[PDB]
Amino acid sequence: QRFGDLVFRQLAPNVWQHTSYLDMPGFGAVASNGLIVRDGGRVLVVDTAWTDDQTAQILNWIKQEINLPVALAVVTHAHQDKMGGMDALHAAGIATYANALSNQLAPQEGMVAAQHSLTFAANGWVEPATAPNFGPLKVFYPGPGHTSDNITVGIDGTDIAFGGCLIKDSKAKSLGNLGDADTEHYAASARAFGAAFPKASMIVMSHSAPDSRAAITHTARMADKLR
Repeated sequence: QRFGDLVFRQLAPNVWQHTSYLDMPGFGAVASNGLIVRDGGRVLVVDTAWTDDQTAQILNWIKQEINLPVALAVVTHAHQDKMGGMDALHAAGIATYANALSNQLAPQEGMVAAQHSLTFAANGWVEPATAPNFGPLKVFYPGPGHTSDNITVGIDGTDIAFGGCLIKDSKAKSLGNLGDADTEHYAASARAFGAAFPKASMIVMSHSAPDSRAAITHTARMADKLR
């Protein structure tokens, strides 16, 4: 339609969460979150919706609500929830980025790859040459947890960090879908995320409402029971 079926919640003066819902037989209405970030006179987008239509809606909300050009998007992992609307971005002329491993996994997940691949220093930090002018966006790769390619981003100046599918809600009873999980490293990855963004007080979840640092702690402890 025109942004009418996605939820957009203000999370900081310059940050908003986009939530869209899957409509697929055999599935419930499943929420997926990404972020929208105003960085001065430009917007940056973390993730897409399930479909191009939902993703197009996000662009419209930006256009109506913010009215600043959309400079880039990053996708945090390869699956329908975050990568589904890739082509909506390219159709719009938006430069997209993903972990190299993600772009390579996109086809086997039935998704279109981002235009550009991110490579990471052994630090776990993205190579500034592969992610030019990301501004406040700070991109960390903790290693394999929930999936092999899961990346996470921090938002400078807000004390918000986005954990992807990595961090589950502090009320989570399980780690969920351990199909692409890495049994051995999942606890260390979770904790490395926490050290990576030591100041962030709000942890945006992939599916649920934003949480505190306790979710990080909860996750790691659940993953200790994997080994």
